[PDB]
Amino acid sequence: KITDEEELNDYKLRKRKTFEDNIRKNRTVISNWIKYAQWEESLKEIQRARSIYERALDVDYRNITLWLKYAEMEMKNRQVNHARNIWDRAITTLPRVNQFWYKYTY
RNA sequence: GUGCUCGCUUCGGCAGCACAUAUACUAAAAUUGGAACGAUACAGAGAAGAUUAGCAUGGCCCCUGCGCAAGGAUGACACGCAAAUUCGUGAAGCGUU
Ligand SMILES: [Mg+2]
Ligand SMILES: [Mg+2]
Ligand SMILES: [Mg+2]
Repeated sequence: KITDEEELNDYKLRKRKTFEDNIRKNRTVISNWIKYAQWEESLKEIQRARSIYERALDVDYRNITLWLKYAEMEMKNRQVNHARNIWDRAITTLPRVNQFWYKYTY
């Protein structure tokens, strides 16, 4: 059982160290990136997760589910205009992926 | 500072002219931090039973070496409840238009 925010920040230190180490190990396949972004969005610290998805798109910008998770995080957390920018950049850089167009017109 | 002035004009002073023209990470310091093995306890060396040669691979890990040699335990680390987009059948019971 966790007390006040010192032990909470220690738990966050251990988890972020584990995820950043997994990123340093692999630097490829996005399951580490997505899991670390989901863990950061689950604690309502979504600016960390915005940075995570931007780093992961710097790694691999042609991976369409990464775009889908980043835009559905920004739709889910009521940040409409962020997600709107994300879908516009998505349909600009990947114009043949119909997933982005269907979800953005939806 | 020195020299020259048919300078006052004595050997005292003054005037003029000429040459000579910008050192220093400015400390004999005050400070400010990160650091020496190595001792203290703990700690024990990969490969699916055991005993073991190793060669790699990757990078916000270094050490020895002049080394693009070779060593450092195969130098160490890497060991992960390894889940990424997107579902449908058939009957059976219950309530409903
Ligand atoms: Mg070697
Ligand atoms: Mg050996
Ligand atoms: Mg090696």
